[PDB]
Amino acid sequence: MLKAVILIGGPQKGTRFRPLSFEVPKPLFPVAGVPMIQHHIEACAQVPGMQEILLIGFYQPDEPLTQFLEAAQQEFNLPVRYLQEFAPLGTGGGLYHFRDQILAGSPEAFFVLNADVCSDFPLSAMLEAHRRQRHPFLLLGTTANRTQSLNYGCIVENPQTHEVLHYVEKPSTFISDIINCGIYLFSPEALKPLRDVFQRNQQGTIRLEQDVFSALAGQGQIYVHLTDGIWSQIKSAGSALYASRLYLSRYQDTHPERLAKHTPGGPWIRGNVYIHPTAKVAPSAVLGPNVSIGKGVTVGEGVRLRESIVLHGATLQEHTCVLHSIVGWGSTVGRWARVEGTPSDPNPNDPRARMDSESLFKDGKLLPAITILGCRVRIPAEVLILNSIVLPHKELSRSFTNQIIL
Amino acid sequence: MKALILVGGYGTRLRPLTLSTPKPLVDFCNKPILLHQVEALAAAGVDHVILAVSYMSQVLEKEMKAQEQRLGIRISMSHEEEPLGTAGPLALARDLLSETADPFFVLNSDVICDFPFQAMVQFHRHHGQEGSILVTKVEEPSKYGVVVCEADTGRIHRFVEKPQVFVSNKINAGMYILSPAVLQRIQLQPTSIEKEVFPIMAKEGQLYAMELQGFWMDIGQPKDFLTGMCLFLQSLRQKQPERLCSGPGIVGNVLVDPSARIGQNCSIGPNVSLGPGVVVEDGVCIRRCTVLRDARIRSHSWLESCIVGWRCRVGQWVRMENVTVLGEDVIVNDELYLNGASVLPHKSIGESVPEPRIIM
Ligand SMILES: Nc1nc2c(ncn2[C@@H]2O[C@H](COP(=O)(O)OP(=O)(O)O[C@H]3O[C@H](CO)[C@@H](O)[C@H](O)[C@@H]3O)[C@@H](O)[C@H]2O)c(=O)[nH]1
Ligand SMILES: Nc1nc2c(ncn2[C@@H]2O[C@H](COP(=O)(O)OP(=O)(O)O[C@H]3O[C@H](CO)[C@@H](O)[C@H](O)[C@@H]3O)[C@@H](O)[C@H]2O)c(=O)[nH]1
Repeated sequence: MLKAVILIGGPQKGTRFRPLSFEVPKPLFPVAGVPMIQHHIEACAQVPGMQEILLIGFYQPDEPLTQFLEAAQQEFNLPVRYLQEFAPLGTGGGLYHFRDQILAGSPEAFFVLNADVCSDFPLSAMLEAHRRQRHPFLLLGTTANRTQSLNYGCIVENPQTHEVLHYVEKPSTFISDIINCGIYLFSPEALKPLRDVFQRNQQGTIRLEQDVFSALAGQGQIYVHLTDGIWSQIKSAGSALYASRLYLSRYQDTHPERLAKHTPGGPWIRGNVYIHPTAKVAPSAVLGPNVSIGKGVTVGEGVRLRESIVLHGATLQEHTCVLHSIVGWGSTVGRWARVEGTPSDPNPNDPRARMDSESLFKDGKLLPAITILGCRVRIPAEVLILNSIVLPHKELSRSFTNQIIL
Repeated sequence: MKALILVGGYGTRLRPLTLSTPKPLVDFCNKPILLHQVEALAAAGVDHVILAVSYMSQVLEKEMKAQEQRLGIRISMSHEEEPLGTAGPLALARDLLSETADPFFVLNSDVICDFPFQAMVQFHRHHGQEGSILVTKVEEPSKYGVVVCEADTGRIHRFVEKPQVFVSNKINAGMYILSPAVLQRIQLQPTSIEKEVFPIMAKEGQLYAMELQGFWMDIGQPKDFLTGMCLFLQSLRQKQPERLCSGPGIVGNVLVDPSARIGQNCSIGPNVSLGPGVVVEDGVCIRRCTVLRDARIRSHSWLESCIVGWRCRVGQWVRMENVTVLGEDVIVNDELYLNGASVLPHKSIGESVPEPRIIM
């Protein structure tokens, strides 16, 4: 028997590099059509013997989150619960504080998943290696660039026995190329070392990477399982769009009924495009690669959508072009209006480039990135929005370029 | 009488448009700007107009000999082999118009305005002196030469060629009538008449001033070209309301050539001139823009205040603004955005130009 613990964040800890959504929680942000933690929940429900799924995080229980829990529980036939910390206790502090709720039932092992990662989730492969060796900590690891590795947590391992010999967390200097991917497997013995860390804090909040992993590294307690598949972190808006592209390319192997087919009678589709069933798209519209449409969206006659994400209830009128942009829910784009952004992306010459995320200001200059439209933003007719972040409930009247519109 | 149009050497102004053809050959409201001035000169009744060009162009010779027959007057073309400024044209034309002692016309080519030629010769006859200047009151005197205006008599107190003195807001209008006596005064060596002949002629007081009624605009430079077209369509609506196209999906003052086709469901905005043979597909909104001939604008595209060159193909979902100028045979790929980009001819465009630079 296994359960799985998903570490959804809190509202302050998100501190978005570009705010993908001002009004909905980050873990409920729809990446490639479904919410961000629904990918974790589905990949955990595929694993045999999964009894329960817990979400630990200090969001207050607004009705969107509880409504998502209502939907997911009856969708996957698993009990999905939300355990709220009383205060921000850090990455591993919330695991130790709720040890009675996780340990109840005596699971054989339990997964810990970061909410913000977008990955393959090879949980069965990690489970086979864990059933082979039964070691307390198992870490997913990926290969990264020498420059990009300073943003993640670097792992130096023994290559033969696959055991961590050294761990360091966002180092100033280059240490190793393998990076922690935020997916772990915890044996029930592994809540015993966490407790030890708690006593040293009395002489509350336990950071799992800095206090547990970076201290016990090399002592035979932490083992890394290397992996191959797709991995990205959903930190910013551009990385959310790139993660949505990764999931839409992954959908061909698992859910071919999710991607829109070519459909010569209906709207044109090139590349991988998710369209919701409730959304009504006009047949003259053509939707370019890596485009997600939400529920209740009325994409008009002649719209071009490329590399975008349209949240639920947005309406785009005739002849509009939307490139590299996140359209908030309920937002209206007038006719002949163009919403454009700049795809920072990842380097095409680098062998293992991991698409870094930057927090809105390079060196005191606003940098071009994905255009964000807030909820219920009315873009008027025949107007251009370029590289902009528009706050919610705002109706524009003129064209804006490289600006945060308050 | 006779009339001298100063064509002259090719200018740096309007350069991406006039790399293929000369500057007086570009279609301005389906007509070259040679044609508008020689039209109103044919209405004036001058039997001989003369163009002073500083480099020979065979396609220009082709076009002038073609229009030569239907216009009904003889056209002589005198060639400056090395540029003598603008005063030197009269010095080379001195042996070409010295046979008659009758005041002649001189026009700049790049001006477009209402042409008051019979009132011009009446003003020149009544004032009786050698040089008569046409002037106009405008917005900004900082681009042109400023004059001083009188009472009923109209004798110019002083001429200034260059701005920043701000003595009046009146400017030179670019068309004058000159006598045969002042053509003695100008030598054959290179100088410029507007700067150096008028400045000593204004001291005695022979120069007089007459002010234009409507819609003077220089069109040598492309944003001046666009505002001159937009100002031309107003007075063209008042003078000829039958030439301007009216439609159910058309707003404002639109002139469309009858060879041109326009798809349905598309909104042609105010002050738009479509050249002969353009193919505008459906769902294309064009405002304040002139599209030259043979240019195909594909569907779902937006264009405000630009100039589209000859035999050009604008892609789908293309947004252009800020007087972007396209040359002859320019290809714009789909879903691009051009803002302020003057494009050289025969060049495909594969990247967005959001910031106003000239492209190769
Ligand atoms: N319950 C709770 N959860 C939290 C808290 N703080 C963060 N989390 C969640 O824990 C996950 C990681 O938290 P971060 O502290 O922001 O880590 P990071 O800078 O994003 O980097 C971590 O993940 C990378 C891959 O995503 C790893 O490469 C890196 O080693 C590190 O573990 C995120 O989903 C965040 O929402 C908290 O105080 N309480
Ligand atoms: N024959 C000949 N004609 C020339 C030459 N250079 C220019 N011209 C003609 O002279 C006219 C004026 O050319 P510009 O160089 O653009 O003059 P400007 O800076 O605009 O100033 C002149 O025109 C203004 C109105 O447009 C006037 O306001 C100002 O006083 C001045 O006369 C143009 O139509 C050009 O064809 C030349 O070398 N030879």
